[PDB]
Amino acid sequence: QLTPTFYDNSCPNVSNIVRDTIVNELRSDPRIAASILRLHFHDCFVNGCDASILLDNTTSFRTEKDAFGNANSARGFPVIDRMKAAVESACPRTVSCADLLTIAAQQSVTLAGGPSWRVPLGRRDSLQAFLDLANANLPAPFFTLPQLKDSFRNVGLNRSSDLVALSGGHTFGKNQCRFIMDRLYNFSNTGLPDPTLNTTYLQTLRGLCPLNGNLSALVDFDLRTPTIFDNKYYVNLEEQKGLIQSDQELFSSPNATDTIPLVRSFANSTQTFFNAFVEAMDRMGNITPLTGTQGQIRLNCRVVNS
Ligand code: HEM
Ligand SMILES: [Ca+2]
Ligand SMILES: [Ca+2]
Repeated sequence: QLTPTFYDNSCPNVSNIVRDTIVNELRSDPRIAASILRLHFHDCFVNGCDASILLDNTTSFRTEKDAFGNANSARGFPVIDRMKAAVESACPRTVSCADLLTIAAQQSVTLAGGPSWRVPLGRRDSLQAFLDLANANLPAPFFTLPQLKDSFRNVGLNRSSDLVALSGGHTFGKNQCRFIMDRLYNFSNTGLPDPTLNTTYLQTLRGLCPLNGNLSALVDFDLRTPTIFDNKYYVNLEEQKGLIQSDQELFSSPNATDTIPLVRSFANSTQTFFNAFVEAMDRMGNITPLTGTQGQIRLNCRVVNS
């Protein structure tokens, strides 16, 4: 059983060390908080939160960093290396990379203005990486609501609240033009833009992502508060201003009878959203963890101990 007090005796200053690292990095990279939260998400959706995503290539297994959902997208790995080294200095061979990344995600959310809470701890590090599993398990922006639900259920998150609350992670961070080109110019081979995208916002997005333009150009997930962790993400959905297909479907999908009330509830109250987000985050952080003597306490998050 994971517990928030896991390192209260062995490394009481772990959370503080993680926080300081992120505070320092935010000065040169204001996007790092969002990037770190996403790393935790992609870690947990593949064999659980076991730091498998942090592993680099080996001749026996491929890195998850080359998965369609991570390649030329996932970032912040050097920052994780930095806090790991700092934590190793303060508490040698004590904090797992899996736990470190979980704390980093929570601290990132709080630093961005989100809720503050103590995450359950006690996770251990994987002995291998899972590229095929990452390609199969990570959801894509073009997923329909049924597919999004399937993706979450596949890893153990059955609740629509899990999906709606965790999608709130898009209240900050960036998204490449490549992922919305269809919504802007030819959605579902209709030759027309996605009808669920607000027409005024459509114009703005087309200006940022012209046809045949730079597909790697970055756009803000939340047009209201691009870098602040708040409930504005849901207010956007209510106005048909969700950026990617998977965002807007939470409010507009024919299958959204169960998610619409959640979107509204989170848009109506910051407290309701924050509570639901913490609840969902801890549930996601509880996905098939290695505990006790299973796995290791990786010293270098990029490689298995030898
Ligand atoms: C529900 C399905 C989801 C899909 C299909 C999805 C898809 C995406 C895509 C397409 C990007 C843009 C990547 C890029 O352009 O490089 C992204 C970024 C991001 N996602 Fe999601 N996401 C989902 C759920 C989540 C969840 C559950 C969280 C965390 C609680 C999360 C947090 C983020 C953050 C913070 C970013 C910004 C990262 C950065 O700017 O570096 N996402 N997501
Ligand atoms: Ca993992
Ligand atoms: Ca925001």
